[PDB]
Amino acid sequence: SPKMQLVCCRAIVKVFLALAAKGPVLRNCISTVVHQGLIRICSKPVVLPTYKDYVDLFRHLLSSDQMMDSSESLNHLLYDEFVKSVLKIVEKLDLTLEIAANLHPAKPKDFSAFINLVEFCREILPEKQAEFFEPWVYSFSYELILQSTRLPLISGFYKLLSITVRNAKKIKYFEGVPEKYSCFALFVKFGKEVAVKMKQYKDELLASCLTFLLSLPHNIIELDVRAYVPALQMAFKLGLSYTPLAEVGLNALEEWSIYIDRHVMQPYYKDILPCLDGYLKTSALAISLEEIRIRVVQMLGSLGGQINKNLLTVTSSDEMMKSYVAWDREKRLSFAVPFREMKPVIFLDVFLPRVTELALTASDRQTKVAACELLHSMVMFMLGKATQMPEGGQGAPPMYQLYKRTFPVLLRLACDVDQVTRQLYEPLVMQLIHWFTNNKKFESQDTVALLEAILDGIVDPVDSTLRDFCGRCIREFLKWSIKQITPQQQEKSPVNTKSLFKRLYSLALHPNAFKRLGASLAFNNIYREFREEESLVEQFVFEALVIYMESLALAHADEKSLGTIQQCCDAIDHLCRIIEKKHVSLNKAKKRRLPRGFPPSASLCLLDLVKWLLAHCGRPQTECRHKSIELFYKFVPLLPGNRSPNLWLKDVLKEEGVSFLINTFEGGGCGQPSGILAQPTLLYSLQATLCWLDLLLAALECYNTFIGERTVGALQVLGTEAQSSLLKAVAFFLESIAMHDIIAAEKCFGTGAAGNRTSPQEGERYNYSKCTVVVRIMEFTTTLLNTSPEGWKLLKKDLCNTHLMRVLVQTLCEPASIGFNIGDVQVMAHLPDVCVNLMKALKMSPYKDILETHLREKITAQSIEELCAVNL
Amino acid sequence: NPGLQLIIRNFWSHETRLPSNTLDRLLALNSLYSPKIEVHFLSLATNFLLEMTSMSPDYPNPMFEHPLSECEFQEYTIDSDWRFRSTVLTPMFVETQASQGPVAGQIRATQQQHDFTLTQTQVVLYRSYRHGDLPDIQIKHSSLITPLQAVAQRDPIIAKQLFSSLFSGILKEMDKFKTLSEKNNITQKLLQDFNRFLNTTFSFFPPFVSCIQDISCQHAALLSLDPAAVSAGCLASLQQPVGIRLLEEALLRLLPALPPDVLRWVELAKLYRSIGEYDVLRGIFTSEIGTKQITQSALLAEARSDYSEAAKQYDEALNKQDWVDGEPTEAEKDFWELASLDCYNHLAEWKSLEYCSTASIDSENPPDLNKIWSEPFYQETYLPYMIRSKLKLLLQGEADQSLLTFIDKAMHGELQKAILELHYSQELSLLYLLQDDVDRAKYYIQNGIQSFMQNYSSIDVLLHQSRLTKLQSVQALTEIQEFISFISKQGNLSSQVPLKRLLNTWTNRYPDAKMDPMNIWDDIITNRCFFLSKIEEKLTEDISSLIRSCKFSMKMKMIDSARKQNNFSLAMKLLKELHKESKTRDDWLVSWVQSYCRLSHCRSRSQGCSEQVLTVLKTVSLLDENNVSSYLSKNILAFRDQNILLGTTYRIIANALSSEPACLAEIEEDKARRILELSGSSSEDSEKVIAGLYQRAFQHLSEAVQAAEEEAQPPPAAGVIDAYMTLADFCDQQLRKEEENASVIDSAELQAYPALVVEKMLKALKLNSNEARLKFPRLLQIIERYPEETLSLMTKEISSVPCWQFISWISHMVALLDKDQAVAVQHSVEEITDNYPQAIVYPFIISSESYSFKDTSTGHKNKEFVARIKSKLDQGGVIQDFINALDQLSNPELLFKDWSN
Amino acid sequence: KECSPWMSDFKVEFLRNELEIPGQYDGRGKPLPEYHVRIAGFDERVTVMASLRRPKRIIIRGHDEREHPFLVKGGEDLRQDQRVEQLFQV
Repeated sequence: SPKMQLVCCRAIVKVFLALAAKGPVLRNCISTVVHQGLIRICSKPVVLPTYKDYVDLFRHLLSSDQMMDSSESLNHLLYDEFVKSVLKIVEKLDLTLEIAANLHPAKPKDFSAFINLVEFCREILPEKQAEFFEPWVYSFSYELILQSTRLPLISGFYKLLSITVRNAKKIKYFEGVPEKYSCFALFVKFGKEVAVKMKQYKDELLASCLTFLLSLPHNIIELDVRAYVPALQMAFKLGLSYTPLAEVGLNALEEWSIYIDRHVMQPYYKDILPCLDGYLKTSALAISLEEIRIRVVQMLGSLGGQINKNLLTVTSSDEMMKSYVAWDREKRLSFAVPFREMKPVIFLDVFLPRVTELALTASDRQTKVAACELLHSMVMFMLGKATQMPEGGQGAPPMYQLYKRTFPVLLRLACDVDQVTRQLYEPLVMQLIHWFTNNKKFESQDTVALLEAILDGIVDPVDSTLRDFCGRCIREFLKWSIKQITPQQQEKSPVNTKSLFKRLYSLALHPNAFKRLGASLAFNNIYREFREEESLVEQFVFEALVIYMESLALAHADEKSLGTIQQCCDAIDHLCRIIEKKHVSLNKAKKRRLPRGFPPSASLCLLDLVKWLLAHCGRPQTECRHKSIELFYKFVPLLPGNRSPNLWLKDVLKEEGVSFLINTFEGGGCGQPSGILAQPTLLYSLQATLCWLDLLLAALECYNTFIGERTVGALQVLGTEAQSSLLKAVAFFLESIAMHDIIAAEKCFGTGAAGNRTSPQEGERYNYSKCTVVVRIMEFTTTLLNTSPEGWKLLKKDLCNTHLMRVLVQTLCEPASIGFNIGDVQVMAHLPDVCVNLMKALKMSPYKDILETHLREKITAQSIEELCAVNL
Repeated sequence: NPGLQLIIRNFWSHETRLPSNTLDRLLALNSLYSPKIEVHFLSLATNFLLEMTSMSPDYPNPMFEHPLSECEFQEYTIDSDWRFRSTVLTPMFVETQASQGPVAGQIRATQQQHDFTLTQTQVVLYRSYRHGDLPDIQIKHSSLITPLQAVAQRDPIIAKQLFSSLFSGILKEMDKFKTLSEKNNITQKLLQDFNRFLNTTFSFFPPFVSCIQDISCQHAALLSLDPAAVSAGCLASLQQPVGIRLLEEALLRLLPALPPDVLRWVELAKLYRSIGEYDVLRGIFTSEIGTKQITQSALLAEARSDYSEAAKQYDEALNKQDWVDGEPTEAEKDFWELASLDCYNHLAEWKSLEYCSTASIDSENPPDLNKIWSEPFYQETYLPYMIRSKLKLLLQGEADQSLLTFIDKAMHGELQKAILELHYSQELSLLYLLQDDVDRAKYYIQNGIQSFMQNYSSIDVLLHQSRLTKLQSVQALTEIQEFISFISKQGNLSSQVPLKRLLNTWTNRYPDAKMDPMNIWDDIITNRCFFLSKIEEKLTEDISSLIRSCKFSMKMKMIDSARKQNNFSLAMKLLKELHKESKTRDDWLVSWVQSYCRLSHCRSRSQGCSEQVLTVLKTVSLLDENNVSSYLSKNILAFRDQNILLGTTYRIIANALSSEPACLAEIEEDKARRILELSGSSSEDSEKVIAGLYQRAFQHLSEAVQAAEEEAQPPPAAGVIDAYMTLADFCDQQLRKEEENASVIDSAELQAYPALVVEKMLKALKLNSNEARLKFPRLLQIIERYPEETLSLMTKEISSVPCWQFISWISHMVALLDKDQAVAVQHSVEEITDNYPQAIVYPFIISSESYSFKDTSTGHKNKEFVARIKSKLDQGGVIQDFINALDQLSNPELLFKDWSN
Repeated sequence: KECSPWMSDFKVEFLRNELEIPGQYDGRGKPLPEYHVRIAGFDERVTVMASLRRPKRIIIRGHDEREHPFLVKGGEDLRQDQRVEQLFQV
């Protein structure tokens, strides 16, 4: 019965005072006794005795009431471990990605109780610790940000971090802008964080993280609010189908519209108000949705007439109002009614834009299933009129306008989740393609319209199911576009093949990642129906290849999590799979389409291509580099000599000198890209250090191949001049940046920002990439000694190697001061095993003693770990 | 039950029970209307036709009469105007790009073998189509019509679109089947029952109503619809657009045949009135419906936004019983009878408003309130103003319960409740607050919110004017809501603190003084004035005097709008409510004086010379009030403002005189003396009194500016800038009078001015003055006139100005790096380069191709600096090969044509 | 690639001063090139427009991923019209 619950709190309260009367030992113990206990309430069940139930007991324990009188701050020192242990407990938890852009936690327990830590701490956190909260705010938020990096698709961290920030607003910790300004700088640079990460995100992840941004303190958000414009725009534009998300946007817009500088905000409002039009758009024929429809008006008034008028500005109209303008300026679909005796006439054009709208949308089942027959049968009528070629003098009229505003409809209606309608339209679209592809000359507007519709489907950001279905249409398109033409004309001009590839290329060159990604899927989905006519691979294939290299290069700046890397791998791989065969054909100098940027020539051959591939060897775009290496090896053996790479290279090194090759492993990239100039990077810092770092990595990764395959001789490779990188950029890095964090660069070079302090979203990429480069050095340098009994004699002129040895003892005595900070044994536990390999080439190198000069001449002690025995 | 509808069809379909020739059918489809079908009616009225179709000997039979599977193609082998429109949309490729100089109807058929070892977990042939490769060759009219009906029920929108399209077609067989008499006798019954529809519909469900109207577009005889039925439709329907179209086509297509046009014109106008486009209405009346000189003349001053004489011009016309024809029309009178009302509404002229809103009501000098119910014309017309006026008077603290009387009398009724609960729930709520009732006010406002949401959300998106026009009211409703909340909660009446906070919200939450029109200002202002009178009653620093402080300040902000929007006549009213009252506090009096004088100044634009001088002469008498001098010697801010206005006053006068120098003679002699007196150049030469006046002016200004430069340095800027600018504005017109004039007697006077102005503007520009930034090129032409002693001052100064203020004018700046005045800009331009290279570069290019330096240390210095800029752009010299790259796009033959020109 | 080969290469090329799209500046509020959109490629398409000077329509890809169509007028001094816009802003 209920009243006995106070006596249970009295019981479990008294036994915590007992433990603290030990004095100093306690903290660890109780901090972990609560912990195995919390593991029950957070593994206690819920569905989508509960995460709600024990909360009051815990609140009465984490509240410093007069229960002692009837030590007070130690009721809060208990809450202290409700940080200390609880965030140290992020180190408890492990989870990564196994069971088109969805993923799965490999270890369910480390989520399924842990998010009831989230939902229980959704009260177990939110007290101000009676203003004692200080030591936690900075350290807590710091910790949770630094590790929130581990897992996108996690809502919970942003929830708890938002509870942190909302509590921190009432504690005003950031007021006046050192723990305070440290955290201030963190969250300010976090404004370049999740707000930039936005463009990937998806339902509850996106909702819980938007919640966080919009709950941030105004004192930050006086800076460059173009960060959060999209965030708040998203909030309203989304929240209409998760109703209490919009409520956070109310909180925020309200809080802002007082505590923000009105002159700062006066210009911006133009972009915010328009998205509240929809919130008032109909009478429709968590707190309740019409609380929201009410609250927007309460805001608009309290926001004041001055700004309000922004709602009704012409720019609020456009992206609806296109649905209120004519599809053709003629009245196209002329039709004659059979009344019994005589015939009236109709222009069905005017039905189509409404019939479509229904056929896509109409929520009534029995409407929708009939509606499709309307549109299906009406489509036929168009084709009818397109072939009402009169015996009269008038040609059958234009239809392009309609076709354009029609054919995208059909594809949505084909990938449509309904079986029955799909079973009609999925056939239809094939018949359409099959018909339309029958043309004889270059730009049939209709064919263009159709194609462009298909491609406008295959780039679509939201809809993988469309991109899937469209993939079929693409294949079937090209298949049929073979199916309809004479050899002698197809050889003369493969018209729609040209008019396709050109548009594929442009999508491969588009800077937007989705605008590329679709074109790779198209290219996969035709591979198996390309390489059929001789002409096609004869004419297009180098152009196709080269373009995909560049489309890979452009992917470099993106997340890997679009999968574009892999899609592009297959796109190139299947080209390799062609070229295994038809190099036999390509060896002939013959007329082909000039790949983008080659010197124009009367005919082309595989030599011109492999020489171009050589030019691409030393370029910074990682997976382009890996490909051009591998492809070049797959392509030496099939030029007309068919020699090995080493024996092939012997010719051009004898003609051109190592100069030429260095001018492409370091002079590697566009025109004369001058990557041989290490000096400007050892002179001029800005985050463009990473661009140099990549350029060093590419210079190294060049050497990371061709000595290792023993394909050029080492005392050639380290040329007697101009090899600036290995001689300085390595040495400097080891002497002057390797021992150090970012600020050793971001001191004497350009500058390091503000008061020399900036985000882990920068620092992790710096230190990650930094900690890569050492690996490639070590692998490369080993590879000297393990191909040459002499290589040590040219690097001996860099006699001051010894900096690298202090790096190497660091690399084993606490490389976590450098690389284990990443968290991924996938990289981070081969790196020690790879490191240790090099040490054989040190032990059985004459240099051995200097390992002792780093360790055994100083540090070796026997019993100190047995001295620590009673402490362990 | 759909079987029952079909069973009801069993003889409605029958050949004698609805006709079986489809024209006579259509005539009898207009028998089918009953009000209890609207939403649905068209969707059924239509489907009947699409049974009568069926017994046509081709209804069962193919539409296409060749196999679409064969025999067809298309080509766009043309240079049509539609190609231009298509390449505007998104261009298609072309590629001739040449480097120098098997059956018919047949398909490459399968070749099964695969010439690969596949990706994993023979000869050409020709065929023609499987029956599965290509769609239906040849569908029949049957399958077109048949599927629609079941959905034509469900989307009436296609039904609307369909019906008109049938109907329109159905007429146009004409003389090959039906003669003149028949067609026309039929149109009379069509028209008549087209009226019956609009006469009888009481729901006005717009797809139906609109369709009858959209049908009426199509044929000339249909256009003689009841104009008031059209409007009566459209207003309830939200169908004003089609209402207008119908009327405009009526007015034109009925042109050649004036009395019904006069009716139509009033209705056309009423539609526009309900959507906010009054400018059109002016056009209607001025140029067709008005006849008399008075009519334009009233509209004219009204269009200039002075309703005062316009109101009186209407009143004068209304009460003029005699004329050069005895006969201004029934309509022109109807127009004045409305026009006059709005005048008062903007003028806040509530006493005449209640009076005139009722005086033409049927000799109710004994005031019957309820006669309105006799005519929806009256219920529409006079009622809003009457509610408004009575309520404003009540909120100004007048007393007459006749409104609550008439309202409570109305509450006994149904419409006389319901239309109030709908359209006036604001006022209903306010009247409950006026009777101290929280709950019922809280209801009528809670309702008002919902009412608005539907009101607005039903307005078309393209009705931007009206959408907007609805919207401002939100603030009033919200403030009512906030105020209700604040007074509903008892903790607000204990401490002055939450109340002190409240006023800060109301000060911060004004309307917009340049876009919110005055009536809307009036509302929130009045309403707050009343709400504070209620708080003042709930309680009674002294909150009461703080409330009067607010009341006063609010009147000011309101007055300010009625200046900025040139409702000067209203500002007179407001002034005269405070003219003596303000003369109590100190600061308040000062504020009043300033405001009055500002208003005098704005009024003093719109005017002739004597009229302007008269319009400002009086201000001198306030400005020479100097019991205020004690406050001004304490309150620098006001003192600055005082001097500013003061100098401005003289400036106006001096300009007025100097434009027309003898016009002093046009003013009554006492005032002609007051002028000569207070110029003080009683040498009595207008030119000398003008120089004197300008000098006298400059004294106030230069002092104002000095007082502005002093103890004004916050880590308010408006007045600082304003001073500096104002002085400069005056100096510029004088410098121009010198530049304009070959004979220059004003030489010793206009000595300081060139050097002086600079030091002001470059102070001002540090304060972010957009207007200085807009004027800035002035300096660049002034230094060229004043090279003696501008340059030094400008130079040592200009460094203190933010580089990114200049960017607009960059062309000018770079265009004088070769002239010695380069000295001023050279530092500046280099700084702009050193921040915004992508800004300067193009200007620099075009100028670089255009200088010629002097072969002297001055031109060398310049040439050498230019080399330093040029070189310090040639890192971007890498990129700008882009120029050459663009250049390739020009037609070479055109460039050769230019060069050879 | 027939008209003017260089745009049909134009790329991100490194160690470099990135090109901003022409004309984004206006004389207000301490402007911010880090917003001003930067070029990252061209549509392969071109179109001639009909007037005597046969002016060219091209399209620029931003690094901001929208597209920014432009006319190109050559052999012609636009400054006259340029100021008409400054006046029009005024």
